[PDB]
Amino acid sequence: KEYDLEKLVNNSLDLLSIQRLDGTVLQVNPAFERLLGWREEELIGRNPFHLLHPEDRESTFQEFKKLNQGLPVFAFQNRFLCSDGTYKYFSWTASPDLSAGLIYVTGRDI
Amino acid sequence: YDLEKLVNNSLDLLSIQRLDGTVLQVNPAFERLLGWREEELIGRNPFHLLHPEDRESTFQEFKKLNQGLPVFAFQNRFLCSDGTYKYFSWTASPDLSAGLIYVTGRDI
Repeated sequence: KEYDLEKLVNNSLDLLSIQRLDGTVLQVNPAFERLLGWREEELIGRNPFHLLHPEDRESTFQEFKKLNQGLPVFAFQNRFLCSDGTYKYFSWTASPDLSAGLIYVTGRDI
Repeated sequence: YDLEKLVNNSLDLLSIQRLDGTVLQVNPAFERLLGWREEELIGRNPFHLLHPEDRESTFQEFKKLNQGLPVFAFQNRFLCSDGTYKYFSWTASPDLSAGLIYVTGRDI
């Protein structure tokens, strides 16, 4: 089963990610490399808020508080730094799992 | 599993089909975007919901999948439960050995 689901997630053009409640990235699909230019290994195991545009920090952290309170987030927009040194806009939809301590993230470039 | 929770909580359409088109698995996003319940899609070919003008192009893509070639950001219209056609962008990866196609979709 886990093989099939892996092929499903990895063949999405949209960003699919699993984070911890504190922000630590556990999983990313190849779409991140395609859209942001960063390799998987450079993102996994670390918090991504350092690629977050300074102006978008306050709003993004407020959304992360909501996730930590067990509220979903729909079509939230912020900017992430890409490997070419430019900021690109993304629309995020995030679903929290408090028992597992995870957040399930879907992202679209805009 | 964790990946299952990712698939089932995703805004994107995620589906597994057979090479002949028969739908084996569908995530809740299909119900959300197309209005159809899982039970009424599983086990069935979805080309019925395919807009007539998009049939020829979609079947050409399915031939490519059957030749083992992936398909990226292919756009067609599917009929929804409210009786309207909605636009989708599909990305499909074939697995000839398993006899499956991994389909990922986004509403346009």
